[PDB]
Amino acid sequence: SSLPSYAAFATAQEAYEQAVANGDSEVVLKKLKKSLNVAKSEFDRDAAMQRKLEKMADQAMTQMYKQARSEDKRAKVTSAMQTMLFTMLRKLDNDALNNIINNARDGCVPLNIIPLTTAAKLMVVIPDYNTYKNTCDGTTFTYASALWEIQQVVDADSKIVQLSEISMDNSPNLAWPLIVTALRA
Amino acid sequence: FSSLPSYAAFATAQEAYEQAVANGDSEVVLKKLKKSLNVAKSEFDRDAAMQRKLEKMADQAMTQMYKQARSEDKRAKVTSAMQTMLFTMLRKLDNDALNNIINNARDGCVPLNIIPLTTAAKLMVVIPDYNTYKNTCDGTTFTYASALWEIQQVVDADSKIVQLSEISMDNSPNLAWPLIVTALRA
Amino acid sequence: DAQSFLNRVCGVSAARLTPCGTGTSTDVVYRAFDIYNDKVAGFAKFLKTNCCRFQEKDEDDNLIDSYFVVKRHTFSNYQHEETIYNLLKDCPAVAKHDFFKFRIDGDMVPHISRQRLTKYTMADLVYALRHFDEGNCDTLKEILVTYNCCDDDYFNKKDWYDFVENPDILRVYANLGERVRQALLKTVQFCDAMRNAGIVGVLTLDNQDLNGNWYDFGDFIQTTPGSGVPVVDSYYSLLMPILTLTRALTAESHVDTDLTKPYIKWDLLKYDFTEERLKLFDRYFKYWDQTYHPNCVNCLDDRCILHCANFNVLFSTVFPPTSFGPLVRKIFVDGVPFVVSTGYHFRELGVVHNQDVNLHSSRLSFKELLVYAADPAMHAASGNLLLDKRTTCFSVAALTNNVAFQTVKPGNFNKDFYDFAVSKGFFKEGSSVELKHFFFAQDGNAAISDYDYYRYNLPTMCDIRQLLFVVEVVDKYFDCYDGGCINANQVIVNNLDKSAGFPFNKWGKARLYYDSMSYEDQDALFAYTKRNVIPTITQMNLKYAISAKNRARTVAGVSICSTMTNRQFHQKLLKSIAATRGATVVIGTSKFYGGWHNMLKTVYSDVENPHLMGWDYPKCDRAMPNMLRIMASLVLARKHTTCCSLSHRFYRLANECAQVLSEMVMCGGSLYVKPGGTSSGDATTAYANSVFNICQAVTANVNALLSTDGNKIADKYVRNLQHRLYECLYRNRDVDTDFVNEFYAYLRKHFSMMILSDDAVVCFNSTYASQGLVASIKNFKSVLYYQNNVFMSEAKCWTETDLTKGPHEFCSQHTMLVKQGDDYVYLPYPDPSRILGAGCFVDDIVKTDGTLMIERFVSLAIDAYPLTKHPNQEYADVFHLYLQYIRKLHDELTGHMLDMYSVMLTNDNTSRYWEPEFYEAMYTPHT
Amino acid sequence: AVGACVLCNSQTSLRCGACIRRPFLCCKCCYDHVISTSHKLVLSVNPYVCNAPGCDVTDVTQLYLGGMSYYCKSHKPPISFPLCANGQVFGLYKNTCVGSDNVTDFNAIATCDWTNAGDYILANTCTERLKLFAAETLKATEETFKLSYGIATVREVLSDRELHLSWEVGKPRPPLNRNYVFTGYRVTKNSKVQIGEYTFEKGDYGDAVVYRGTTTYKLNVGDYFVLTSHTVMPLSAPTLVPQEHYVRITGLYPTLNISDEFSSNVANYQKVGMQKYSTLQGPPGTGKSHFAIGLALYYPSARIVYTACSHAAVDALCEKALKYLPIDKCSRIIPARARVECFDKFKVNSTLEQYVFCTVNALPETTADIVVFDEISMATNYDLSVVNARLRAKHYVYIGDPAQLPAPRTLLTKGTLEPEYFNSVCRLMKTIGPDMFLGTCRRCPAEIVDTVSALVYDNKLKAHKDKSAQCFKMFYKGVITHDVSSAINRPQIGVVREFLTRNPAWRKAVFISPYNSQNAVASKILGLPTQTVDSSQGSEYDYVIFTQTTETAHSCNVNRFNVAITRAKVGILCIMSDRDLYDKLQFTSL
Amino acid sequence: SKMSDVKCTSVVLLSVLQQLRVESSSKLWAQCVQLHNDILLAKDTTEAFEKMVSLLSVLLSMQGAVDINKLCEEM
RNA sequence: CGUAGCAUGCUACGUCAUUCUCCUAAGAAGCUACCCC
RNA sequence: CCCAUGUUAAUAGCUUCUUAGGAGAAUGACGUAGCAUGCUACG
Ligand SMILES: [Zn+2]
Ligand SMILES: [Zn+2]
Ligand SMILES: [Zn+2]
Ligand SMILES: [Zn+2]
Ligand SMILES: [Zn+2]
Repeated sequence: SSLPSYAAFATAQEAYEQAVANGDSEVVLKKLKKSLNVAKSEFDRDAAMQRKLEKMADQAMTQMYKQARSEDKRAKVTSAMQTMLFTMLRKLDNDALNNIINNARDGCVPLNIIPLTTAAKLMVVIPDYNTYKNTCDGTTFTYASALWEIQQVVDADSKIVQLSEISMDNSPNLAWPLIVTALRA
Repeated sequence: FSSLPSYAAFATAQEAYEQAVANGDSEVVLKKLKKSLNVAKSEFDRDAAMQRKLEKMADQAMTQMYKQARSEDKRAKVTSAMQTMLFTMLRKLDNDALNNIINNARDGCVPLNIIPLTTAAKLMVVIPDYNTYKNTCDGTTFTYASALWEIQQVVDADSKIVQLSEISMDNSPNLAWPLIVTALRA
Repeated sequence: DAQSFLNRVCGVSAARLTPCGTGTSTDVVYRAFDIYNDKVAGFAKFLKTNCCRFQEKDEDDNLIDSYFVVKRHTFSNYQHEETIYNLLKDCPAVAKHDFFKFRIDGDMVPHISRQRLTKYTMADLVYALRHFDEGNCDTLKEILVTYNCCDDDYFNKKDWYDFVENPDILRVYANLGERVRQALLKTVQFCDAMRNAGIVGVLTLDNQDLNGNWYDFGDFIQTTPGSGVPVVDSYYSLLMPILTLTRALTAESHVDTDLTKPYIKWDLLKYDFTEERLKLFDRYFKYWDQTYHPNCVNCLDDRCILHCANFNVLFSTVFPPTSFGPLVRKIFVDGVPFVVSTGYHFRELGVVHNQDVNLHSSRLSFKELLVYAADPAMHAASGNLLLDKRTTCFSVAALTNNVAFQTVKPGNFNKDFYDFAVSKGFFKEGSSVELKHFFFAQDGNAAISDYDYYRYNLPTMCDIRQLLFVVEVVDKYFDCYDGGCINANQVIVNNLDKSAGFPFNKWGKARLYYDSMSYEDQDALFAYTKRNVIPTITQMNLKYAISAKNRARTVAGVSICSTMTNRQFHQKLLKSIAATRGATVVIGTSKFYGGWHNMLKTVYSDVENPHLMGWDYPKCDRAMPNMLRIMASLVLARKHTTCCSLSHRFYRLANECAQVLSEMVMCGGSLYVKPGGTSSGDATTAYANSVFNICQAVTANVNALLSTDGNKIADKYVRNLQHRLYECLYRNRDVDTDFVNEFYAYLRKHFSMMILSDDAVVCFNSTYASQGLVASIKNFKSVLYYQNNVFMSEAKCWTETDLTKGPHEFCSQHTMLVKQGDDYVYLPYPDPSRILGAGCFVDDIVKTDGTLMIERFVSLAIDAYPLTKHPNQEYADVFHLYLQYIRKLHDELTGHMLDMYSVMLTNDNTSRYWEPEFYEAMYTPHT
Repeated sequence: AVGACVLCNSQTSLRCGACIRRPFLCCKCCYDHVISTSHKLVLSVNPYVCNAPGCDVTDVTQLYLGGMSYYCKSHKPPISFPLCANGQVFGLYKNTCVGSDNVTDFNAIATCDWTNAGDYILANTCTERLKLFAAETLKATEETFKLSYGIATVREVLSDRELHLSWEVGKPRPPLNRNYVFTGYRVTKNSKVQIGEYTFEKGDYGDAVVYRGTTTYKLNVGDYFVLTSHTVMPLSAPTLVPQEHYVRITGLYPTLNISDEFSSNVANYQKVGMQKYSTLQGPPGTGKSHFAIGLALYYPSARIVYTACSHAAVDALCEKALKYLPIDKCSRIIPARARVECFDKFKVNSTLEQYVFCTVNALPETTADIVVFDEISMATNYDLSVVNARLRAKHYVYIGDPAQLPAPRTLLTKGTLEPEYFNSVCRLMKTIGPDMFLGTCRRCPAEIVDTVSALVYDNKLKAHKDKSAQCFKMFYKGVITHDVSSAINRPQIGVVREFLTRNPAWRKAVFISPYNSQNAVASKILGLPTQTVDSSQGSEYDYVIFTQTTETAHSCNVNRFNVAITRAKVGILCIMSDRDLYDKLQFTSL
Repeated sequence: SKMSDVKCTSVVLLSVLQQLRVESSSKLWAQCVQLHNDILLAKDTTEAFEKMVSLLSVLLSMQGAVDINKLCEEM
């Protein structure tokens, strides 16, 4: 294992190999055998101590690794979950989830849970005449890849407006985050 | 275990052997010194093993005592906590009505299920919807357990207070419904 | 002719009669006899052919429910019954007979015409309510309709017979109340008019028409007047499960016992109802032979505790429910007043008082402090009154100042593994392996909309002359084990870092209380619970673990002052059950290392024509009646014939029944009263459930063997077995251990069983169970209907006609006969979707990491190895998916641990967890 | 525990523990930091000390790792390897650490103790991580400078209203003011625990304090008072968010016909809406703090957080907003301690309200829609990083002038700091130009604003006014008394009192004095409302009385006196101890 | 393979909503849990998506808890 | 040839060092049954 | 030569790792006995 005890073991083993090549002696051969054995015992004690140290320095490598990674994983979880969620939502590529996401990136958020049953109520803000021009048309409202009929369009002052004030020229006269309250159709 | 005299004997036998090697001592001196070195070395190694055994046993006993001291301290800490809890729950008792009803019993024993019903000064009614609210505690002074309770607070599921005029059949959906209404005996 | 006969049957009570049958001949009817003679014994449906029953129609030609049975028999029986009727004439509970001799064809036959009997005699009601079968119940629908309980549209409902899917059925059955109770009262008139007239007879059930009258005096020998004796051993003991199914003792709750009167107003502070219980017993069950001590602390042994306990579980449905529970008393400690519980008053074992009450004490040790901090006397007495309208259960108090709502957050997601799974071709459309086991979330009020399921626990008066034999057979099933009290220093706690009850979890885990108390004051506590009662709050908390259906799973954590003593009491028995291999209760037999094959080959203990069968108790831990839990805790406490006296084996039963059966559940910041049923959190729950399961199986066997047609049983040994089983049930009062041994040998030769707490597999002889001599499924449905009080639909109990396929599902692991080595073994394989659902959905965001948990996918692959031998392919791919994922996990682990440090692990031995030899070695019988 | 290097953001687990802030450092960067400076102590997951029974060598150019421990040369294992080698120091992630060339700036920031002027000019021009580390290290140095302060105790208790003092000999005396709170103890052989937090304010007569505090517990002889520092939490957010010129107004919706006063600020409002953050610069009293409220009134639907570094500035912004905004949608946030009183007119401490007003060091973790940071000449990079970390908004405004008085900078005692090194925003304004610039003094009379246009500006500021005949200067000397570094001048207050009843129209003339003790002791003499020049930024007063209390290098600075004089709405009386300042401006002789 | 990708995305989405401290609004957490449990049991893809839309609308409803413009911009 | 002294080789027992196996106890991490299908 | 600040049960089975103890086996060093052999001396 390349330590001085192994150097002594190696030179003693070479001497014993030379003796085996000769192989005609008893007393000096036995003395060489004893020297090889005692050097081997010393080397094996050193190797046992080093191997115990080397397998003790793995219960402090694995433990440190799975403490560092655990403390990294449970401290970065408010962001890992959100990045994972939007990765998966981009993976689904559904026509509805993508539509409500691509609207909610442009201010057009919904102010309550989007309903399911027909003729149920949804209140969604609209931040511009551009987003009102895309989603709305006449008394129809294309949101979450479904058509809704508009009940009310209340501006930021909570004063009800009609769907004829909202024109290209007459756009900037209102308080723009219009809450549109619509029913599912 | 170098402190024991066996280590000194092993060291001086090694020193004698090294002196024999350096001075080129004869076979008789070498064999005598080697025999002495062998017996001294074996005795020192046995002594070192015994020292390891004794030191490990002492460390085991020290850890045993420094764990039992922690255990015996935790015993006193939890005993203090239990005594504090018992005496606070004692001082919270409505110690007049309880005494009256207990001394009103034949042997001093009353079932536990009638200890709140006839002594507790506060009543928490938990209501799951509106029909139950209308049926059990309509108005401001309902009647439960043959006593006249008066409503003093109505908190909703997420612990927000609610004024008793917001609870109506046309405002029922807009609440968080399990409605803990806290009332007092009157 | 057939008109003079009708004119004679009309008699003096001029009633218009339409003849059932035809033409002065007998009418053959399928009735429900309770019969015992030399030929046949049992309680079964026979076919009676000696009754020319007419029907009485009132004005407007409506057929009212009142018949004229005209039983004809030998002349000797006619004369004997004439004298007996002339002795019992005056009492009201004797249907008016009319004896007349009529020329039938060429000679005079003597007829004994009863007058105005109802159609279905009482045994028919009891039979059709005990031996229910949803396909063939026409003698129960007709009884319910004809006594104005339900109006014949009730039976068009989807599940009208269920107790779990239709609780309103109870309101139907209760409408028979004052028709059964009156029956009971009329019996106590008859018995009196029997004893005062000197007649010795057997009161069978099938001689009482549903009005109450009695009409059969065949085998009534007569003796010196005023010294007769009526035998009601087998009358009050078949009618007993009907006295709380149909709630026949609620009219005893109204003042003057009239259903029109208002409720009675018992005093609030009245806890000793012993005189009232004795009054009820001497009014209804007067001529019941055995004694009856209302407070079971006076009882003789564990067979006079079942008897009096089952009586009290009926007599305690008329006393107010706000008078049970602990009995507090104001004591003084160093001149300051505590209120502590000095007893209990349970509806089953009466009133129990403590014998160690130390008023005017000075200090408090650790034992006394623990006892006073555990029991709910202080906690209820120092908390504000609560009225919870969300639950039909009681509501003792509210400890905090605001009710706490607990949610169950959704599980995490192991997206690395899910992307790996969809890489290897899983989770396609049409795959036989699909994600079904998810991590479900829960609303705010879940823990209190699940505790509400204890509304399924009705007070059931289990039959008592048959429970006192089923307990003997069950005890024979439990005869190989040894048990007893162990000293404090021999208790072995598996896990010590588990929370301890309500009042102790604010300060530490169970380790704190198992380390703080020395052995002396941990053994003084146990020698204290053997001489008085420690009531105990038990917390009810939601479990956060993978599942397959929405309903929240609440587990009950019992206080350390209860577990710390139940361990000492029950541990020798509970660690000799879990260390004996080859018995009925297979708990502690490993499914690895060829242990599933050994289970499945010690089930087939030489039964002639095997058919495997498995039932499933619905709401097992919430609908188990109180009496069966007491019987389970009395069979688990029969080993103490030397270590404990009798008054030490009664206060242990009272402590188990106060800390487990009927406790105070702390259910989200409020103390409710738990009506009954086992709380799966104490020391003896798997084993107590095993005892109860064996009790239901043996009860189904007894019912199936008794309720056969008697003379259709060709095997002249089994017929004698039935004829002696009835005798040892009802006509015998002490144990008959030779016959109990014989019947248990019959059971283990023809109904070999394998029990894991409710998971049963039975290897019943199929020829016998086809004849009816061994309980098939339908008998288990009936037994669960009248004893466990739930209906077990036949779509959740399986029957395997083959044996080279093993049990369909035991311990939630299917079984497959695979070829291993050179023989054939039964490998148990799990649901191949649960393994995926437990790989993808971990319950802690650190387990999402992957490379940390290789020693978790190793365990999952070990559990999912038997899938590779499945004949399907999408099942056999789950194991190889786990192997390839462990390989990827270790590759990226070494990548990260080489980037982090600069040298890889040296002594690394993870190269055997991704090769199938290691997993295959775990299903081979060597070790 | 691992982290990111400061100079290169690589992964690492080495903390150069000799530095005050204990920063993380990669392998190569730590090697360059220890090869150059005198910092030799590198705490890994376990500290790099010679793990011998007894041995104290902590340098990490010597220690060699052997077995599982680090040993010096005198106890080195027979088999081992040196740590500081191959151009690296052996820590975790030894092979994926890309070095950085900014090691010299890191050395200059970590080594210096913030006493030389060039330390600030270097700590405010480097990269973002170095800017954050420099600000964090300076705050840590300032807070640990309170560890060098003294300890008070009691010999006798005069009353429950006034307490006697006994300072511990051998430590400097902590000055008596609002900031330096005290905590009680009783270490007489038992109970070495805290009892409560009090505060000191010196009485007029003798050497005693009319103490106040959270509680009113009686101070026994064993009890005594010590001061402490809360913490220096590490900042993480960048000093300035990356500017991004949007195409159109996004996130803010304008209004029709805003008003009559703000009609000249619509262009600036739309410029603020266009960009991400914006910078406004103007001479004092020129609508800078009012243009922010006009922006709030021009974006009614936008949730706005106003914030300032001090309390008087945010309170003045509060009162002006209340004079211009509805109190239905308005709030204010105060701290739990609140060593100074607050503006209790809004519905105090409601975060969810649309218009949240606050101090930088007390902001909540919240979103907004546009946050107006006022007085960016009174904030260091710690304040900007806190306002960029705690709250997040779609539009930032930074409104203030470089030439005002800077942050106090306690640690600095040599040289004078140029304005363009005050903080990052002042650098952005004085180098590349402010985004908006409005100069016409709508505040001060033409006399004093004409005077202050000649001293601290290049005679360019103009105002719409004329001489108000209420601008007086009184030449005096005063006897200087230097108590606790909070200077007090005796006859200035007497002169004011003798010439206060001469003109009873100055009854509410707010008193401005550079030192806090003059302010505190002048309350019982004159009775006028009063404030300090450092907190004088933001508010406006009708008649002002500004006194150069003691002629030192403090009050001789032109910026402090300029900020003092440009607070006078209609009247100003200034008493000067400087010979030049009495003739530096141009007033009536008086 | 898109039916069993709405059962997992819904788990991640409800975990996100729970991390946004939506537990402390009982009337809203009841609806979020109901939509989660009804997504995980629905065997029809259209029903699962129409409940996933309503579950996501809770996340988009809260104005500035998540930062939707930054999150989606990583495309 | 016995005995004494010394030396060499061989068997039994004991001390120590190393390796391997098995078991017994204690501690920590994880999974499954349990739970509803 | 001084001035701003604080937002979650019981029981059972199994896998992996660590420590301690015991036993066994193998090798080596050493010690003490017993057996054989070789040399010198006295008798
Ligand atoms: Zn009895
Ligand atoms: Zn016992
Ligand atoms: Zn350094
Ligand atoms: Zn670096
Ligand atoms: Zn050293």
